[PDB]
Amino acid sequence: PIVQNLQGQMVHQCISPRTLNAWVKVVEEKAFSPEVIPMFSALSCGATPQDLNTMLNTVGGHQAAMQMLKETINEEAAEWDRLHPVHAGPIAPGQMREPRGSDIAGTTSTLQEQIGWMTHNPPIPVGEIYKRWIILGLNKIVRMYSPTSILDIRQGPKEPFRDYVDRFYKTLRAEQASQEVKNAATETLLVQNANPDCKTILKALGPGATLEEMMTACQ
Amino acid sequence: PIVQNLQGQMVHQCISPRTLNAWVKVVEEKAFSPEVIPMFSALSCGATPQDLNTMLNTVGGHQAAMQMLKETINEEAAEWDRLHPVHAGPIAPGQMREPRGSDIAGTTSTLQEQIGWMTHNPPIPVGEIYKRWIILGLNKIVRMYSPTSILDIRQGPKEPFRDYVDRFYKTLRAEQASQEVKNAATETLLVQNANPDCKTILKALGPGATLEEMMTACQ
Amino acid sequence: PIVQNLQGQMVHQCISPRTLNAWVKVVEEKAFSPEVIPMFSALSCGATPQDLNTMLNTVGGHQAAMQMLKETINEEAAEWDRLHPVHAGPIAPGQMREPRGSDIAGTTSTLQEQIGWMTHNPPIPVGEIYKRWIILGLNKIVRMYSPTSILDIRQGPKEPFRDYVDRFYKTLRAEQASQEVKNAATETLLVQNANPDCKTILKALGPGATLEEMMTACQ
Amino acid sequence: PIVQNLQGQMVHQCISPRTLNAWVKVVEEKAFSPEVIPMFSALSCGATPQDLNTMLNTVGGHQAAMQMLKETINEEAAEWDRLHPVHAGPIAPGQMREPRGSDIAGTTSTLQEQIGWMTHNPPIPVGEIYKRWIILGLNKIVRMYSPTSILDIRQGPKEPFRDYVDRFYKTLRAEQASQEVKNAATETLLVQNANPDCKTILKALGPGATLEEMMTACQ
Amino acid sequence: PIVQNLQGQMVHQCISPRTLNAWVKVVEEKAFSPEVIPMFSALSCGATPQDLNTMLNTVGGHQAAMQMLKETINEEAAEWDRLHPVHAGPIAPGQMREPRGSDIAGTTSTLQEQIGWMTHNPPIPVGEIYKRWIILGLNKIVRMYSPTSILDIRQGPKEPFRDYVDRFYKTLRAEQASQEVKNAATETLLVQNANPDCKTILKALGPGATLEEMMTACQ
Amino acid sequence: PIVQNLQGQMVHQCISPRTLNAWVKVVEEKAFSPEVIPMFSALSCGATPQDLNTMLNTVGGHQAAMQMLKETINEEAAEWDRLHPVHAGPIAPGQMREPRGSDIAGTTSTLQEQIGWMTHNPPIPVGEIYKRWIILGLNKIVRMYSPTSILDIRQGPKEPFRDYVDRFYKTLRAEQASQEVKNAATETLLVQNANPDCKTILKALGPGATLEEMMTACQ
Ligand SMILES: Nc1cccc2c1[nH]c(=O)n2Cc1ccccc1
Ligand SMILES: Nc1cccc2c1[nH]c(=O)n2Cc1ccccc1
Ligand SMILES: Nc1cccc2c1[nH]c(=O)n2Cc1ccccc1
Ligand SMILES: Nc1cccc2c1[nH]c(=O)n2Cc1ccccc1
Ligand SMILES: Nc1cccc2c1[nH]c(=O)n2Cc1ccccc1
Ligand SMILES: Nc1cccc2c1[nH]c(=O)n2Cc1ccccc1
Repeated sequence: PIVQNLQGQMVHQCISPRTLNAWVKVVEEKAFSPEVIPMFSALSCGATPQDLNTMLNTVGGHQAAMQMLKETINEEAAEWDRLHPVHAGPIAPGQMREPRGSDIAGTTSTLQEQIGWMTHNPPIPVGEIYKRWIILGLNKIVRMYSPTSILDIRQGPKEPFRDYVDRFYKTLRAEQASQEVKNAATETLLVQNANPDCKTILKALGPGATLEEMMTACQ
Repeated sequence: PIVQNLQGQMVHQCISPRTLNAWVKVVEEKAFSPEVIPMFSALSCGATPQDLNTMLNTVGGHQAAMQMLKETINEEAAEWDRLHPVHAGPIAPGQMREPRGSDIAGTTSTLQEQIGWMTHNPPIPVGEIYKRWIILGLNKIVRMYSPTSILDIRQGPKEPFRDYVDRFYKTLRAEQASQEVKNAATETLLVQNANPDCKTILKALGPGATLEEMMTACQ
Repeated sequence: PIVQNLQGQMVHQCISPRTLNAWVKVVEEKAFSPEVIPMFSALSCGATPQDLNTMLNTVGGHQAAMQMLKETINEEAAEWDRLHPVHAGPIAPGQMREPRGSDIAGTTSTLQEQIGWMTHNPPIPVGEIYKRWIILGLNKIVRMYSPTSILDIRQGPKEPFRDYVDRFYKTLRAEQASQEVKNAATETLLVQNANPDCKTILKALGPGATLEEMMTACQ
Repeated sequence: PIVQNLQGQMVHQCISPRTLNAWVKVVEEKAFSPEVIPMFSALSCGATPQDLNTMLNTVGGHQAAMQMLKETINEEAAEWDRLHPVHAGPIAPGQMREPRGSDIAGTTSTLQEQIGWMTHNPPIPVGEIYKRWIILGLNKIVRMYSPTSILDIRQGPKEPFRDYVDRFYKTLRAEQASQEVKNAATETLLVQNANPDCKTILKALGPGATLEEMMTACQ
Repeated sequence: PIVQNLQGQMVHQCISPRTLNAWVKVVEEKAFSPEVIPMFSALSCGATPQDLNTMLNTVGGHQAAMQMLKETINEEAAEWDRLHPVHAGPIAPGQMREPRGSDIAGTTSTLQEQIGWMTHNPPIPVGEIYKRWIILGLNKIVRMYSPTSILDIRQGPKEPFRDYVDRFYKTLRAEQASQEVKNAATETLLVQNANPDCKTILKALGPGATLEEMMTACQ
Repeated sequence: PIVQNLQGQMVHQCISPRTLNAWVKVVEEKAFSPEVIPMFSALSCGATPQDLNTMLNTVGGHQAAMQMLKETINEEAAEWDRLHPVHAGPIAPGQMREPRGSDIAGTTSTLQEQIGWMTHNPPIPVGEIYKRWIILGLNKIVRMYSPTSILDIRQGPKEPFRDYVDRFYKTLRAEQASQEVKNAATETLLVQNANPDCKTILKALGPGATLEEMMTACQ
């Protein structure tokens, strides 16, 4: 990554063994469960595009996903290139060239170029722009590998309300609803899919009810 | 987080793999047992709002809880906004804008804004204000998920006094009594819920007795 | 904690995940065995009162003990207040206020106040004064939870002498005899509680004998 | 490795126990699965040729592979020597000599020479040139130890499409196709080797289809 | 411990959790096997007397040993006091007082005093003088707890020579022979205690033989 | 070890718990398998002679080996003394004395002397000279404890060629052939010891063949 040192300046640091192993192990344990995304974002704090490729490339399984991710990355890089074309031919000697999509993606740029962009004044945050593309791709994968529709999350006749709400919001998170819809489906789909006993209790609460109130009610 | 470096100044540091993993593992092991709160507070030492969201978002289970927590956060942010309204429209070029509730919560503010608030003179401690809101929410969850009323913690006929007192103060901690009540329930509910043999001993001690004295007595 | 940095000055550092976990795990494994006290003292090297509360609060079990400890802390704080009363009302603007017992205990003082006391010239070592109170409490707990009287540690007819001496000094340590008595009980209670065969050997050694000599003798 | 310190300059640092153990354990667990290569590249971030030999030499098994790797290294060193011959005899006192192939490979050069090359202005990046040779060799080994031809990766009659695509791109990665071919084999060999039910679905999609679309289709 | 920092001076550092745990675990695993001594010496690199007591005090078992060790420490402290008496009464204000035996042992000296001695010019290396006393005690314990006399280490009729030599030098190490005797017992007791077949081979080698030669011979 | 700090100079650092434990565990797991040597060399990066003795002394088993190693060390020290005799009697006050063999071996030299040699201008690299002697000894041990002659490594009738080559080069490595012979035994002993089916294939390849080619051929 690029870090600030102890005596004030932005420099390249080797990606740590601890980071490398954390990422590989989180993928092995959690696959594309939605919580792996914030974990990825945090393990790649300060990452250069090289570091991002490193983390992605160290994953051994899930090669269908990694291939979908390449595709998403390619589409963002092409849109980057549409937006910010680079003048071709020879660069002014010893000057910074402008990044193309593939440069931001780390496939046509050196570490040194990526460092120069990232620490320039003003900076071109290539590590952050690439990370956004990756996360975009990753979220598509989370969604795709979500094993259950929220329409099938329904409270069992003797399933504790809490356990049902846990299933419901876990599913919703993977299906990747807006926080409008997570804020919203509470007074609607959550009640509808409650079991008959709990449902009567919830209806009787009246609308406006917080989730806490609903969860107390069906305790 | 924001840390002081080795050569004197406040700077942003990447959240560590060790921290990330510690938090995730404490939740996996202890769920909402009350001791997870001080652990959270300590693992988020120096956290920016981003770091706080990071820790929260890396949790995979307990999505009912995380949704209740969002709700509590929203209520605090709205109260923040009631107290400290921000003038709308365009900000003075290159100046610090004032944080809204959603800014403190990290959903409408960048890392750089959060850093600027936190290291400004005078500072706006957004990481600490958000952390307080989170802990407020978390304590509600602890309480909610407390599996037993203190009224049902009663000493078994051959349950050692110590084990009963352990159950009692563990329950009380989750139900989240004041330290008045933890100081207090000792000369009252603790004795009442003791078994007949120990209860006679405790009554006979007379009032004023410390817990130590009571625990020696019913040894 | 408060540490010296690499370039010479006393500053606050976040309590580490390693420290937090070490303490929690030592309690889980060893409960109130007497060796947990020096471990606590060492894990809380440089601790502020906040850090001390942190470590204590992260403990999930043993809530009878933690409540006894609160009581002991309260008694020391009240004695502190007897000794060092603070003038009430409003403090001189921008000056250091004097710590009360509850300030030293971290319940009525901020982190910033604790830092100011601890790094002032001359310093008020609040972290060390609180730690002493805690250890005082902890030693009472060790003693209380000691499962066996030294009067019941007696050498078995075919128990190796070493194993008996191990039991004896382990018990004595928990019962918390002075080092006079640990130096002393060797030529007396240790011999008395030896088995008949070893006892004859020890008597015949004559008095003055070191423990080494006794342990060689009954090999 | 060679790292930048905290106060601005390039210096030699000891290879860490964590790094040493990570590499050895990745080989033990993953052998020559293709993801071990980016792991190697990242664990050897900043490596001198000595460090590279260290990592390679700490591997206990796979000595056929390590011997093939020596051979590949020898061929690159000889090509280096063809390109960049060094004038023989005695070097100018106290000056930097020019690296030969065996110098870059760490067998005829000291640590101090390697440091001097690597930190000279302008630098001779011997650690990076050797690393490239090693990776060249390693990729040959990955390919060689690939247990299955992509021609034999065919979807089972009730094998989920995702699992088949995972097998397919895992195999392709080891066989080490170009990213043209990974981009390409999608609209061709991937469909051909799909099972009859999924194949009809895919054909009917029409060409142009992304992998995501295909994977949704055969869900 | 006392360490040099990164910017040149000797300062107190907290004993690390890693160190604390390493020591406790080495004792748990290896008890008083002779290799625990160099491990202790190395884990206590730079230790103050406080740190030394810390490590010793964190040990939970082996209290017979720890009591023998106290005794040995007391005897060295008394000899220290015989050699280097301290003038009694009041010390020159703000000056360094002279250490007594109990000061070096950490029982009557503060951390600050120990730091002042250790970093004074010229220094009084109290941490090293105490460590020597401890190791003296520890070696007595190793010897005492050695379970087998070297006179009973004899090669089994089908015990490989190597395994016998391993037993022999392991025993000798615990019994704590001089390196004269370890250099020496090779051409004598090692041969004598060899089995008949190997013994003939060794005799026939003639004297002067290295251990390597003997071990090859009886392969 | 001796390390460069962060602010430019060579200073003594405590050997780390991580290093100490890594070395002990590598010996426990791998004994004298040949890969333990480069691991030792790397874990002792920057070591003083004291550190080298530390690592060696922390090993609990293998005392026959450690005794052979002492002997080898003694022979190198005596050859050192033959080469570089030191003038006896009293040293010039406050000057650096010249190292003897036993000084380099750490048995008659203090830490401070070893530091002075190692950081002098010009330096006497005692840590590196001793390390070379140790490795010399260690390689003799590797060879000695090699359980199988390369003459007995022969391909089984249905043993995959790769597995046989793995056995062959593993054995050769322990027997410690030159890299001439490792480069060489490929077109000769490796083919001879192949099984009849593979042998015909290899002969038919013709000479000049790389190992890769041979391994492909007998796939
Ligand atoms: N494993 C993985 C997943 C996604 C992108 C990746 C990788 N490995 C890489 O090097 N990249 C960058 C890259 C992007 C677009 C097309 C080709 C390669
Ligand atoms: N997992 C979690 C729990 C609580 C708050 C959270 C999260 N994740 C976030 O990003 N936030 C902030 C946020 C607060 C309020 C409403 C929407 C989101
Ligand atoms: N777990 C624990 C044990 C002992 C003291 C503690 C704690 N947690 C705290 O915050 N404190 C300080 C405190 C002291 C006195 C009375 C109330 C609280
Ligand atoms: N284990 C391993 C694999 C590949 C190259 C290696 C090693 N160990 C080394 O020292 N080298 C360098 C070297 C290259 C070429 C020929 C001889 C040795
Ligand atoms: N566990 C242990 C073993 C040896 C010495 C120790 C300890 N704990 C201590 O505090 N000391 C110092 C001390 C030396 C002499 C007599 C009394 C105590
Ligand atoms: N365990 C070990 C193996 C080899 C040499 C060692 C040790 N321990 C030491 O202190 N040394 C140095 C030494 C060399 C020569 C003769 C006597 C001792």
